[PDB]
Amino acid sequence: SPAFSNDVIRKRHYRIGLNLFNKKPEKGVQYLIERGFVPDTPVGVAHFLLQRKGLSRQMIGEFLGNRQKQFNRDVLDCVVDEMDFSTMELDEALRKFQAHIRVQGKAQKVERLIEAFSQRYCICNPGVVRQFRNPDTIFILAFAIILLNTDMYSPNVKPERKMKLEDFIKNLRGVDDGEDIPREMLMGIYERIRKRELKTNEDHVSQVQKVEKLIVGKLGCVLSLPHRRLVCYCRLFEVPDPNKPQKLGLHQREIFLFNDLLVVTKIFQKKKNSVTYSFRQSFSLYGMQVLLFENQYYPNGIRLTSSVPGADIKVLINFNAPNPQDRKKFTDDLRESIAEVQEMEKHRIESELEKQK
Amino acid sequence: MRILMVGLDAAGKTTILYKLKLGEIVTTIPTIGFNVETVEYKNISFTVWDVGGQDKIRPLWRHYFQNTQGLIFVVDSNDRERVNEAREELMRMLAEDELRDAVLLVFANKQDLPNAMNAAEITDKLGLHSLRHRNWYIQATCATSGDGLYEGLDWLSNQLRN
Ligand SMILES: Nc1nc2c(ncn2[C@@H]2O[C@H](COP(=O)(O)OP(=O)(O)O)[C@@H](OP(=O)(O)O)[C@H]2O)c(=O)[nH]1
Repeated sequence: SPAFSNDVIRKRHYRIGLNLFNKKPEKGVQYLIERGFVPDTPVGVAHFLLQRKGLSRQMIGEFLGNRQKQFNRDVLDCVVDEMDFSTMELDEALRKFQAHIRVQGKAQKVERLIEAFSQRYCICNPGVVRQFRNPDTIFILAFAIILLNTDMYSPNVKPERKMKLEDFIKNLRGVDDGEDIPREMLMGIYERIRKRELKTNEDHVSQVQKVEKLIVGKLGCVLSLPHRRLVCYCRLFEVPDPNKPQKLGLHQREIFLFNDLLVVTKIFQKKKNSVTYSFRQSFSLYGMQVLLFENQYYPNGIRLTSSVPGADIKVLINFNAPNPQDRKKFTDDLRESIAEVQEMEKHRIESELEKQK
Repeated sequence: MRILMVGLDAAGKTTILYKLKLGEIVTTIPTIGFNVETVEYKNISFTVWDVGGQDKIRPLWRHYFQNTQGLIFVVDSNDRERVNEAREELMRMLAEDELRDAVLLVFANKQDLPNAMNAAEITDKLGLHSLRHRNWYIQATCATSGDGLYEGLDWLSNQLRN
């Protein structure tokens, strides 16, 4: 299916599938299967979500928690079956499970994951389930652990009555078909959560959030959308007039290229340990073109222009790169990003032209 | 002010929470679990808990229940098939002694849909008229457009002014 090992177009199509997933998981999966990037079995899709980087972990949870789709339910069961919960206490097992997917949001979504998790934990630990007068006690306790994690670590709670190990114990009184879960078990669970929060593994979006917080102005209109990935950061000097010359270090911008957007910033502090960005402007990639230019004043020049249907050609911005190498690098990355964005819109217009029938 | 937001799945609770919070700074990734956000209105801060934990995990929340000052009950006004189930869930909550003093705001949501039942019709279907020792208000809303939300908050802020 691909060209020489790995092909520009095929890699673009694979990235398009991932972009679609992060916006709509059911649509992204269908696309990947149809384009032969993912096999059609629930086990294959389960492996794919678990391994393959580039997927938003919040969106993995959205897909896996679908409760109504028979395919998703089977994907979840395969996902959970790949996990090794034997000989782990409930919090340890949940830490492992919740690291691969973001178990956060809508109560029905969290319930579906977690019910699938609880079934698996009980299968892997049948000697634990025998201690209980009711099997649903593992499911209930799993949510008590989740609720505790929220209570202890959500800033919206504030040390009002952030649960003590005693409040946690008493809250769970009578849960086991009228009887209590062992005090020492609950204490252990409590102390484990207190010592370390349930976190979810670093996503492709983790990096976008890291960037977004360093930016100070208009954060740059909530750039940390599930689909959004940061392609590269590069310093470039802004050229207001390519026809006139300027001082070397003049108009030092800091560019951030995301798969669908170009953000430009002047710096703020630099400081010692950390740098902060000002935010100058944001450019959507759709309909934009990149062109290199060299004149008597600028050697490694770049001009971004947007060609809209009818108003045709607008010079968005002009830049001078410090070296030909940086110019080439940035231009190649930006060009690829544009094409990726072009086919994405080309697709959604076709997908909509079919919906209308 | 502690607010518990309940109602059936698909009623629009999460949509409401994020629509209400939208105007306040999200500088950090929210902690693992269910939805909780603090909303400031007319200089009053409401911590709104967006819950739905089946009936299996219903005994929990009871820790909070003691200190809950207000209840927001969200109903999908277009879902006639589940209106009786919504009534059941509301009455099951209202029966709790821990919530005896809580004020009740009902959001008759999804008013944008052509077949949506009116606030007066929902009032009848939920049996709100039969409640006595309770401060309650029903507000027709469209969570997607934001219509009716701040009117609901006006009543709720006036009830709680703390
Ligand atoms: N038209 C309309 N839809 C609304 C309104 N409020 C919520 N919804 C829809 O209701 C669905 C579930 O609502 P949500 O806020 O997720 O709910 P919850 O109670 O399940 O937590 C969503 O549908 P989808 O998942 O299909 O997007 C959302 O778009 C409203 O006022 N009007």
